Amino acid sequence: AGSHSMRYFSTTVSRPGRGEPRFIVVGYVDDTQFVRFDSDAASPKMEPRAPWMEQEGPEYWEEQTRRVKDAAQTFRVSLGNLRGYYNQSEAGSHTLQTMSGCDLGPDGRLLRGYYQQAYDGRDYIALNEDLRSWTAADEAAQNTQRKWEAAGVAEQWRAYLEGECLESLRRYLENGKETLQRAEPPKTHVTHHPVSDHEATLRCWALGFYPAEITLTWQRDGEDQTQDTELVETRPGGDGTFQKWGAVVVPSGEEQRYTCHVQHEGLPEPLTLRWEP
Amino acid sequence: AIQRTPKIQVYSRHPPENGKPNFLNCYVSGFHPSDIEVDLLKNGEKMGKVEHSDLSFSKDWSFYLLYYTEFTPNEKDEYACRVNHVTLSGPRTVKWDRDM
Ligand SMILES: CCCCCCCCCCCCCCCC(=O)OC[C@H](O)CO
Ligand SMILES: [Zn+2]
Ligand SMILES: [Zn+2]
Ligand SMILES: [Zn+2]
Ligand SMILES: [Zn+2]
Repeated sequence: AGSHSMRYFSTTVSRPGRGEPRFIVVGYVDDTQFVRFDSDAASPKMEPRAPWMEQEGPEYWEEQTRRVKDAAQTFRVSLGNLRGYYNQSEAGSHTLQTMSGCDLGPDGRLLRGYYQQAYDGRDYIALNEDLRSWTAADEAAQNTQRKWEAAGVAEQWRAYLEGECLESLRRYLENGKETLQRAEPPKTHVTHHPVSDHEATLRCWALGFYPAEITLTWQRDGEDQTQDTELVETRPGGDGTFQKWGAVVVPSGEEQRYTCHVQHEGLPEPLTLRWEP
Repeated sequence: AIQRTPKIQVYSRHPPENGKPNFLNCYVSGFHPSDIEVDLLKNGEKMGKVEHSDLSFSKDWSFYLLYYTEFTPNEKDEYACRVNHVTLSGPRTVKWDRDM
């Protein structure tokens, strides 16, 4: 694809009286997971979660493990700091989430770099697109913004996001190319289920596609019935592919006035489908 | 803390055919906080050997997980997913519909 992304998603959850916060981090290239770390594992280390990662040598894994353990210590400190900023009890569990990573554009340059955090599921602080400034979501986060502005944190992220982040992403794209660079088109079909003598559910299916981005819309007389359509969230197959469907309930005699339109990267041309009894 | 209720989808990996081995999936998403209980059920009973994906989250910070296990569907058996989360009044049970 012309553009690609790499993301790390970390979750840190405190558990008062039950030891140190649990720390999980997962890495994705596009919609494909490639690594994990779980602080509650027997011997916690960064681990491959895609077969093409297995070729990285042991020093790669040691360095990634060092980095995630360092991050975990800082996030446990942050949890403490934020508990203070929000004047919260030591009795309750809280959650710190971070997202970081880079988008590679077709010119080979950084399309967008990210570093942002959420506290208890709400925006806390985010690196801005210029990678030189911060957005704080509230007054408490301004405490953090001031400290990070003084410590030159943004520049450190800028250097990573424009340098090693992209260098790593390029390497993963090469090592994993047979699967990461393959757009798998959806297998599609329409099913039909009477709900009465007079009406039926038309369900348009898209199966086995990669990446996850897809559009699935039911048409009648050439416009979209977004309001009369049950459209489920795109969901994983569990085999690295994704699935989705959209359904309408229609009068039996109007069934052939309905078409499902499907667009996806792996399709040469958009599909227009119908109930074909 | 902003809390969010889990969405639940129960489905098979491949189109279900009686007698053919397959995978039963329960995809939970859109929830916060991350603590959650998910069981796959065969005729009301908890199935063993259920695995799950590594905890991840979406753009709005809400979490998602896939729970899954091998199954071979047939006419006899009923399958479901039961989910419990702090946002729920009690566990939510969603039955497997072979057409959804
Ligand atoms: C960051 C979202 C989740 C956080 C969980 C922590 C592990 C993520 C980094 C993985 C190690 C490989 C990349 C190392 C990133 C890194 O080097 O830090 C940047 C700048 O260097 C800051 O100074
Ligand atoms: Zn590409
Ligand atoms: Zn104030
Ligand atoms: Zn149907
Ligand atoms: Zn009638």
